[PDB]
Amino acid sequence: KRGHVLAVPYPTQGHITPFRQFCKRLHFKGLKTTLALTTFVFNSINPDLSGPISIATISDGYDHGGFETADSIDDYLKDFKTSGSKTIADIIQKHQTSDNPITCIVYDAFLPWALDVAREFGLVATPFFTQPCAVNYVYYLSYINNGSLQLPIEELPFLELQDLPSFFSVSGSYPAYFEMVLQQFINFEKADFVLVNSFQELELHENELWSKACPVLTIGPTIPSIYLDQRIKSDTGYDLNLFESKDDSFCINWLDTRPQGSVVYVAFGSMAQLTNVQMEELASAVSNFSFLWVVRSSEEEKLPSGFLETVNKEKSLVLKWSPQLQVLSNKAIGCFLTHCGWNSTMEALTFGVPMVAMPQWTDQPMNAKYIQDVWKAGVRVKTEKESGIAKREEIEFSIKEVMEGERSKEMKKNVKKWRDLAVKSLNEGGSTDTNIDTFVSRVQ
Ligand SMILES: O=c1ccn([C@@H]2O[C@H](COP(=O)(O)OP(=O)(O)O)[C@@H](O)[C@H]2O)c(=O)[nH]1
Ligand SMILES: *[C@@H]1O[C@H](CO)[C@@H](O)[C@H](O[C@@H]2O[C@H](CO)[C@@H](O)[C@H](O)[C@H]2O)[C@H]1O
Ligand SMILES: *[C@@H]1O[C@H](CO)[C@@H](O)[C@H](O)[C@H]1O
Ligand SMILES: O=C(O)c1ccccc1Br
Repeated sequence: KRGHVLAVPYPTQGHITPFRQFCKRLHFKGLKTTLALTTFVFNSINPDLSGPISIATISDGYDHGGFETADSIDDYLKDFKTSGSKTIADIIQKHQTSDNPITCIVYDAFLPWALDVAREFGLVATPFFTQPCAVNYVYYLSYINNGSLQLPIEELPFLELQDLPSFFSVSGSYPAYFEMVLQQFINFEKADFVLVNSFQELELHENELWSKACPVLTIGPTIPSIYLDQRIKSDTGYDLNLFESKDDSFCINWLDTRPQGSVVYVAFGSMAQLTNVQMEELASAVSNFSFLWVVRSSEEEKLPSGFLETVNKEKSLVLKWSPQLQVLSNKAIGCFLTHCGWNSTMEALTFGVPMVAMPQWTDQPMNAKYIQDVWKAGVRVKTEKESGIAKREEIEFSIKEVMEGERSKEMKKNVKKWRDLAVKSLNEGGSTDTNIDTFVSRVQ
């Protein structure tokens, strides 16, 4: 009972959730964990604090308003390193006299500066990569090559420019984020271990490649235990949400009244914004189906005028936020029109829901390439090269490819092989269970 992990996610939903899920696994294995949330995120959730995972607050330098009150991404990341370094140190110091002092920092790989704090205090230090091995390996090759990528990549020759992370195909876009994803590797060799939110059997070749450069430990998927291995019965869902849902049994009750495989689920995660023009092509394409579409509140204005009040309440539903795990497990879902965020992707793969891939930016084009041509679990929507927009007829065609065709019948069979592979990996003797055991042993 000696070890104590302080877990520091990048402060977005897609990073907080896999960190929190990993903490529930460590707790089941007997390791105490404290999750570090920024003050702004803490004061927006109002989390429940009678749980097996404690919460500490740190500062990114923007406690009042959060990221949206920062001038720029570069200012934000630099203030986060300043304020985060000082406030992580503060948490460590505050726990020193305690029964269980902090012994280990599991920090988001996006934040390599946390390793320096961990090393100043003599702690175990491990970066946690929330993106899959293939993406991280590609970023690692570019970091080694001063930020450039010569296609083709000898070890992954099937990758084309349009399959790379958007930083490589959209020149100069988001330079602060591009620098951040490359600098994940500035010191990762010096960590005790390198953790990855994936499972070995999903990316055998890429995991093998990346491990030659640095031993990594796959400890995923971070899907709650009740849906896969079921060894942790208290792990029944995602219980740290930055977005409010209208308590929606209403959403799952509505899907219960629908025929099997008949509903098109559409969602673009927590962050990605589509333009007016892209929302128009989408709204038109999906209106040819029974659909369940999450449109985030801030995105509603970009819908075509009067769209929300001409959804026929019998076949279709538009939500502000969904219980996506429960949706993706419901039998009424025929396919998942997704932006290919890695959590939505792994959730789709493991629930056996075939995908329509509409990637937007950072690593999503990679996940989209793997969904279609490696895991063969869906089709990527075609976007016009000059305009960059996926037009309504191309979106409707891709959904039909996944719902009905001969392609369709194949991608169903292929996507259900992955649930069992993950269950095996999380069960005793599996790849992920052993790797988590190795990490727990080192921490205590
Ligand atoms: O309406 C929604 C949309 C997304 N999610 C969850 O939010 C996470 C989104 O993470 P992902 O890596 O897919 O995308 P990001 O939001 O980081 O771009 C996932 O755990 C989804 O299940 C949800 O619960 N309800
Ligand atoms: C990364 O930069 C982009 C802007 O290019 C931001 O959208 C993102 O900020 C996140 O926004 C989310 C709201 O949709 C918040 O949940 C999250 O806390 C915040 O970090 C930047 O991180
Ligand atoms: C950065 O750019 C993408 C568009 O390519 C958008 O989806 C994100 O919302 C934005 O932060
Ligand atoms: O890679 C991601 O998904 C990501 C998430 C949040 C903020 C920045 C990025 Br670049």
